[PDB]
Amino acid sequence: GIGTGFPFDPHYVEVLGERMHYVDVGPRDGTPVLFLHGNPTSSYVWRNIIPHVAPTHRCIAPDLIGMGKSDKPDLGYFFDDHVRFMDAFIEALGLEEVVLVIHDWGSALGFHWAKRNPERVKGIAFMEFIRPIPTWDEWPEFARETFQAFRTTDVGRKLIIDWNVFIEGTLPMGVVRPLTEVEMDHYREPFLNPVDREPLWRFPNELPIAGEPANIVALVEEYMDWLHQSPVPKLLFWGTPGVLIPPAEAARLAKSLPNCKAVDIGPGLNLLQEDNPDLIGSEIARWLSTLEI
Ligand SMILES: [Cl-]
Repeated sequence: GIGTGFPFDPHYVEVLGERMHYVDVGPRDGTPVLFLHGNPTSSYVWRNIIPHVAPTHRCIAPDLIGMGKSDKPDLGYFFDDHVRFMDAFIEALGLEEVVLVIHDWGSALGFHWAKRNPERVKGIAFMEFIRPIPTWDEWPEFARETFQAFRTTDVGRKLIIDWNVFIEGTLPMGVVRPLTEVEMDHYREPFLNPVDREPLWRFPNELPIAGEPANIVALVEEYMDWLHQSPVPKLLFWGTPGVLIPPAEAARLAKSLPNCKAVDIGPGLNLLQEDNPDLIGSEIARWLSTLEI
């Protein structure tokens, strides 16, 4: 069934003094499609989606700094750090116009970049994306107590850094179907050493929940306001019950956002790519054929 391999030849580019790894496949010409993963994944999360798009479009899938095969500088790994590295990655590859395919923290990066570079975005496909979570009641009940505990320097660092709970617990709890041992080993590989787990803990502490942190909430509100008035073509994938995006929120956005098509992938939590990669990939390819790219 769902592929477990990661066949892609490694590419690296140096930005801000550090190497970022990326997948780069597909034809060399045309408008490239840039795939941005989130927490606690890597370009591995796109492995079964890219092959539907790569016949006809260049596919670029970087690993965020400190994640995947990318370098591990001694950083706080705040969202702001990821913004600087991704801004530099995009420019270092000489990308001009792009289509974005974005998920989780990759979607905050993608939307924030699109807001600041709107002339260069030809379309955005997005799923299980960062939006303001106004209260803890709007976080899924099944995941509420653990995410509240993650957002502390005592229990949260014990769980995420020392016990590897984000990889061993939260990740499988973000996929409806069972992950195999081989898939788990691909997700574990960047984080075998606890000293390398800072991004896994800082990311949930950056999530915009109940107004906190104020700076992230403001930045996310700004890109959501931009998205609501942007003519950019939009493709929204969602599942039931979801995690960041409940079905009601997907339906609300499908109506409120200009030029937006929405696609139900079936059962899904956070890593929709792991529950229905073939629908996501095939639908991205079909939608791309309708764009002026
Ligand atoms: Cl997170």
